[PDB]
Amino acid sequence: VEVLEVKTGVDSITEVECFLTPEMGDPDEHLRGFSKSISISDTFESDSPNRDMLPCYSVARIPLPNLILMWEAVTLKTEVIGVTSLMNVHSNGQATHDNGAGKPVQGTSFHFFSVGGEALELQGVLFNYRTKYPDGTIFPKNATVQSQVMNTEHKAYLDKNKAYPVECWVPDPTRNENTRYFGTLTGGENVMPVLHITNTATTVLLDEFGVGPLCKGDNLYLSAVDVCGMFTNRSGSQQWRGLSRYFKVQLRKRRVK
Amino acid sequence: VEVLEVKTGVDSITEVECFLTPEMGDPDEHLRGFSKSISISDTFESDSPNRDMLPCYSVARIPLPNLNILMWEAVTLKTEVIGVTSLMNVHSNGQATHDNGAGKPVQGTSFHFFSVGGEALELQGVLFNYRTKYPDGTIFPKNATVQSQVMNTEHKAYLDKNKAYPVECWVPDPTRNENTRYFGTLTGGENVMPVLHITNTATTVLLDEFGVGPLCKGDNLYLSAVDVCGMFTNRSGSQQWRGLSRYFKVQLRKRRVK
Amino acid sequence: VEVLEVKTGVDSITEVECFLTPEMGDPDEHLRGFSKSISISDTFESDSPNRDMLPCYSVARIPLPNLNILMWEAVTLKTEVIGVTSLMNVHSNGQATHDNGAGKPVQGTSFHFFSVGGEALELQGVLFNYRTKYPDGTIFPKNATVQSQVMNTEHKAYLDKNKAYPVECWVPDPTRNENTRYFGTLTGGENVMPVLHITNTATTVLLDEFGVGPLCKGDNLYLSAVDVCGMFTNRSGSQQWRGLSRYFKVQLRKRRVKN
Amino acid sequence: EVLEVKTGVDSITEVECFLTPEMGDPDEHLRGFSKSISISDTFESDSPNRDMLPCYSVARIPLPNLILMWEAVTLKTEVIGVTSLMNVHSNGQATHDNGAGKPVQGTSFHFFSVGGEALELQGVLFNYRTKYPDGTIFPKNATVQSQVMNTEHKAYLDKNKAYPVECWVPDPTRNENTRYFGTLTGGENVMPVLHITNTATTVLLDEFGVGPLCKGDNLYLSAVDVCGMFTNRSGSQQWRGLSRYFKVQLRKRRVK
Amino acid sequence: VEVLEVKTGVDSITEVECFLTPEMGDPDEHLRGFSKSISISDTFESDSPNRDMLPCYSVARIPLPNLNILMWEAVTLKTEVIGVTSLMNVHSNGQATHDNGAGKPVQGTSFHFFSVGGEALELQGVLFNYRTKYPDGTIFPKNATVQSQVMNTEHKAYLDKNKAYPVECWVPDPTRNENTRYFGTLTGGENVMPVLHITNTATTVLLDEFGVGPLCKGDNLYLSAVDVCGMFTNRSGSQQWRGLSRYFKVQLRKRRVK
Repeated sequence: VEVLEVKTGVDSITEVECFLTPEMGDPDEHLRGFSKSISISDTFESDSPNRDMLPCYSVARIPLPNLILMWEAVTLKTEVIGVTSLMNVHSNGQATHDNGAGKPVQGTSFHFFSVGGEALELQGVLFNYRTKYPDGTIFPKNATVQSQVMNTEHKAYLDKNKAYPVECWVPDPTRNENTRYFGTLTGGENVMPVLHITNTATTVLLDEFGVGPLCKGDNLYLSAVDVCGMFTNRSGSQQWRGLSRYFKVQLRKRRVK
Repeated sequence: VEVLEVKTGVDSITEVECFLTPEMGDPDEHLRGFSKSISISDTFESDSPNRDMLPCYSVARIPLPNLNILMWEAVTLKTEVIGVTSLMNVHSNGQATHDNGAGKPVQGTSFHFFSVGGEALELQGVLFNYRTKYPDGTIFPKNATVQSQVMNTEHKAYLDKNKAYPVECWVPDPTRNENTRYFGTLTGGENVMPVLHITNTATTVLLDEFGVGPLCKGDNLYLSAVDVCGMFTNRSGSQQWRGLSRYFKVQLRKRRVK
Repeated sequence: VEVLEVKTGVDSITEVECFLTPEMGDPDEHLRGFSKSISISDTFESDSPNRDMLPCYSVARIPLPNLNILMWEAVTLKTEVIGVTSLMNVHSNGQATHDNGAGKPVQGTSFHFFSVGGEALELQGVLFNYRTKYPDGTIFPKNATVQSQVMNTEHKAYLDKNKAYPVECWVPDPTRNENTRYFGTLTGGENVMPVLHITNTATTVLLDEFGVGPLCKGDNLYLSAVDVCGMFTNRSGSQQWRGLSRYFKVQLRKRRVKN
Repeated sequence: EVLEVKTGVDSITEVECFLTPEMGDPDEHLRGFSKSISISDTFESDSPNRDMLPCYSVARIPLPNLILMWEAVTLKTEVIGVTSLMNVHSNGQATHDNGAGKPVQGTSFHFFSVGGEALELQGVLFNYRTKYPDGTIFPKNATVQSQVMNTEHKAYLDKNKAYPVECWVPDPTRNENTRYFGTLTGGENVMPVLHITNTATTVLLDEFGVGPLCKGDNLYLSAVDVCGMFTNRSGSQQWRGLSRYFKVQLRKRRVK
Repeated sequence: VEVLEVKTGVDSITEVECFLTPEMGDPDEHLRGFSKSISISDTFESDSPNRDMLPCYSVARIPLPNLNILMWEAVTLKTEVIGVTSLMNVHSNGQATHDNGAGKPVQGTSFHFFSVGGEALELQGVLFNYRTKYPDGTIFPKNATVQSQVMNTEHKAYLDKNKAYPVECWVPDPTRNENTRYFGTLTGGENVMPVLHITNTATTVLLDEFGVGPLCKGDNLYLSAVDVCGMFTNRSGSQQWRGLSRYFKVQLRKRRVK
């Protein structure tokens, strides 16, 4: 595809606005947004997490006005939704010390988002190649010990919700030319969430040549992970807590050959 | 709808200067700026916080000089937290850091937030625990379901009353608020250390990318804030939220609209 | 006051250079730059700190060359905390980090603050606990009510005397101070770690958005500071505030004004 | 003498690859991990096993055969598999009773370099009496001065799984034809902060607009990404490393 | 000194490149780069540190090609700490973090400092404790009084000797050093985690706001550094300072002066 001129006029722009809910495991009917309590295996060889203990990537495919012209994603506004809910320290939490308030959600986090004109492309990497991933997840197949550092057989598309576990997959930096992605892993038991919200911040999606993601088939792909940390209940057991993510994307019509 | 030119001349500008006090719960007549001590439910199902244990959003609606079409447009903001040094009182019924130590300072989870708009801040409800029973005298997300733990679009509100909207169940609705500029930071964790900056040399510009600030409908300016600074730990170890007031200085100019 | 042109030439400019020593409480003749050990009250109603336990704002009023209308305009500031490496003394009566370890260094809650103005820094009172009884020899919010814990507009003052205005009672009043530029950071918590930078290559510009700095009424420059670096913990576990001096260098120029 | 840049569609090329970490690989299942760390009784008796010592990674990448030289102009790079560190259910020591496993945390070193020849190294030893093991390349004739600076300890990063991270740093007195960047974050309580994006580029050009020039049409990439330590249920700790992605843009440059 | 034009031509520039080794106390023949283990006095009065427990400032006087009038002018600096990876040795008689764990790395209070000037760094004495009794072989503030704990202007000195001036009682004098550029950071706390960046792509410009860098008196360039990285804790729990060398590359040009 050669990239030619942007179309102008009143009908040459459009806006997509939506939210992506987190997929943390949802271990029962009251615990949407949470994972199952985490259990620890006795040995590397016996690691076999249940499905409801594994946070997964979220993805949405948004149809665009039907249009060679293609919609070009130019700017993004994005925000984690419900940051203040993490101030509930009065609900079945373990106390920080005798007579203290409950521990807030804290510890290891992953905040990630992407915007593309096609599915986010994934590369599989495993903490422990002998981990037995559960049915209903899509995970790196034919794992070897090299899968612990880099096995290039582990290629996938983020093309399904509640399916691709966060811990097995990262964006593939060798692909994804038609996607812009951003993530931060902050690891450690003592990690303290720092969540900013504002309606004044914009990310520009144009590459160095001034071209944004081009939406194949008139579809925009949004992807997210917002694992905010772990919630600790009274017994000390811990579970992941996630939050929804807002996306506002501006697009314009671009001609290509 | 259609924004035209800015008016010039000495009479074309005005300023609003004020402070918003915090509403942390005020459990008795000596404890303004504090919540009630925090307790913990045995289960999610039994979570029923007291009114005086829940910090709320602060709001002020400020009448501007009558114009009539012209509208006041908010252009700049200076803001700061008032009384940061009071958190150096570590000798007033605090729990000692260790044997013979000084009192622990206010610390832990904090939320700092302010907004400026030409109409009420628009809110979206999100709950940590949908079975939380919110108390009488608060305005909270109604008909809560388990989906309210992540996103339930039913939960819409306006920040149009003080001591009413609990912080923990409401956030600025990013799908609305076209005519408002908002800024917030949640810093979460038991070991969070307050970092509070003060200066009179910093200004935030409120213009959007087309150079247009909030436009004040009916000649009203809306200021909103939350400054939960952390928790104060008393000698027994029980903890209560501590908040501080926020100063606002807004410059506005007349703008013609159709 | 209408502000007009800047004067130029050899002696259109002058420089002020000095240090402000900290006023931490100075509980005996060997403890300059420290407070008294902190003790904790049993209740809010019984909080009555002794004077030597309360750090105070430092201030100097520096007379400038008589001009008369012209006024001296404060244009740039260089500033630096003096003696930062003194805090590496971990061998002097401190409490060991663990068995056989070095002494704990000064750490924990800090307030670093400085201001330059053409008149006294203007203060607003805010109290952690309105029932606190402040001691004789200090200037503190009077007629305190429960509203003083958040905002009571009665508590207005000028930083016009040393060893007098306790840091915990007073902040710069953001509703005033048009003729002062102030800057401050409170970093609170037991686990706060001091981060102190020094360099002679950094300059802060004092001009406002119109290109006008502080204008020195009666030819006086007002410098104010607090540098509570944290707390020193001695062998017994008791803790006391430790502060350091602050260097100021201000360039000023002559400015013509009307009225 | 460096002269003009060549233009035309044949004048640019691109190198893209991953460097795997070399953490020690103590058994056939533990690629990316070191052996459990044990501690010597004295400085004099410090003698770590090979599989306990992370090493620098390096790849020499051949370029299209070309006086013209390939000039390295820009770099995109990130750590690959950052999310794998969210596995807190695999034989980890629990944070507290009934809690999740501790994540990888503690001392980290993240390092990358791009050059037109092998990275040049200077040796510095924590403890000069450390006996380094067979199969590593380490500062020879160590003296007590080697603990601060002994200029005899010079080497080229010209072999994988060989140069231990703790012995060697880039020689700042050399490396005129390499650009290097590294951060050591030290302490038991260090928490990994790992950013990924395909939108960030590092420019490799010096202050005269000249990037690394590839001698013999070879590009040298080097890395260390020791992310911290994993603690298993017994409390013993091993280094965990991750791979690093490199994409380098290059252009043809004439030289005399 | 009125400063005139810069010379040009091939011969008008020169470069100084070297390493300054740290002076941490070197308590025995095997422990170069370390201090003696730290012990604590029972009173301020009895504070008597041994010489080998006291890190000192490092300095090098580098003679430059003889010029005469012309002076060498220091224009740019590359600098970095050498050996940052040695701090990953957590297997050498360190105290375990916990049962069966690795040894604690170097951590805690640090001071990183460097300066370039055309004459000795000028120093001001400040004392944590004015009654500290500094040892023979060190150069320390004389006639200390209680005012020395905050500012006593009698305590002036030149950094004109190696392993002599202890770090803890001297800082750069901000009322002087017109002809030097200095940069330092103290990061204090038992829980300080060292963050050490290395790169050969960073340059510090030494020119002042008038475009004039340090002018080298008698054709001598003065380099100074302190890099106390933290403390090493051995198995017994005793702790000692650990330092590293610093690289300096300075570009200088000939400048005419009257």
